[PDB]
Amino acid sequence: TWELSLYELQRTPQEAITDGLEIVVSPRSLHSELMCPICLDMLKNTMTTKECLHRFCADCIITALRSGNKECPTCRKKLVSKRSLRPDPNFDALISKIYPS
Amino acid sequence: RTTRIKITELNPHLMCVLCGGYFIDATTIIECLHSFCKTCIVRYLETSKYCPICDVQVHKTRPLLNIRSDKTLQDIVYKLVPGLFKNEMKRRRDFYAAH
Amino acid sequence: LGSALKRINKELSDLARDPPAQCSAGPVGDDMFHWQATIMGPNDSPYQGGVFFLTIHFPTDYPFKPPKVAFTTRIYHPNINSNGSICLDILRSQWSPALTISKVLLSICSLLCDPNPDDPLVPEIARIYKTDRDKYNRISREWTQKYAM
Ligand SMILES: [Zn+2]
Ligand SMILES: [Zn+2]
Ligand SMILES: [Zn+2]
Ligand SMILES: [Zn+2]
Repeated sequence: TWELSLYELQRTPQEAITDGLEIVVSPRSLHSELMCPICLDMLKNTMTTKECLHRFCADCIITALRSGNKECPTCRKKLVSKRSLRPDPNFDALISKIYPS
Repeated sequence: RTTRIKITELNPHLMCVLCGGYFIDATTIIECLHSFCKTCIVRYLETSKYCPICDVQVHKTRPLLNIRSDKTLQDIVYKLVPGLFKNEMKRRRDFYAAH
Repeated sequence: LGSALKRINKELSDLARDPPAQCSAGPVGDDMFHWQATIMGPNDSPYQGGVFFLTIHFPTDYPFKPPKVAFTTRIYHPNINSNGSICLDILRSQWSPALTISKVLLSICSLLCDPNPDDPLVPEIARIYKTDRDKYNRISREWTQKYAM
């Protein structure tokens, strides 16, 4: 269900912070979010499952799909093929923003 | 490996184009991987079956079928934007008291 | 490739910063592909008070293939035989490349708390576990005191 709550039908935007504010990103602040579950390294050439929005290095998820097992390595949902995934350039961009490589 | 980054440098990666604000309840079109506030995209998809950004078709007849909550994205937003999470939470209490 | 070795070394790093509860694992020497583990018997079980040792061998294409894991400490359990062989799905058909040794160990601890009598390595023990729990606990504790303490 995508029905909007009473708070939701009315909610107003969370305005952007536009001052010199610096964000302190410590090594774990985004560890879970930016790590590939398969290689345990930082995501590279992110590919993302369409069904469950879970992210993997392109080479990692492709290798795992070649290694037989047609599941999302994260939640077990059916993956037919590479076409069940999509490259996630935006995710790569955020990562390159914070940690240029 | 700790790094400091200007919030205005992160903003493009953390903002919904529909409302111009920070992602709240980030929701992602699985067709193209473009994201929006849950409320912003659900309302928009009521009168359009094409992505607001890339204009690809979300679904033949029912766009909602092809969008997903993006927990990872929202968690990123809530962890980077100081105060954002508390503020949104307060916004909901202050509202549920009044109703 | 050296890819497996990298994955294995990172897991070892995480284990150092976040020792998993009730168990430990690491290289048994100089070969990162051969590990040993120890599991303390869960308190929610007849294995309470026991220390059980395991042996671990990672395949060259880990983590896309499951590690090979077996008990070296004798134990009385429906899903573990006298060879220390373990009947656990994630070790064979339900392996995921997202899994870690830390998760395998915690999975095994869980297996000790709640045996899976419906997929037995030792039917005679699965039987007793299903029909006479007191008999199962009784014998399980005895073996623990005898071999694992
Ligand atoms: Zn998934
Ligand atoms: Zn990877
Ligand atoms: Zn929005
Ligand atoms: Zn789009």
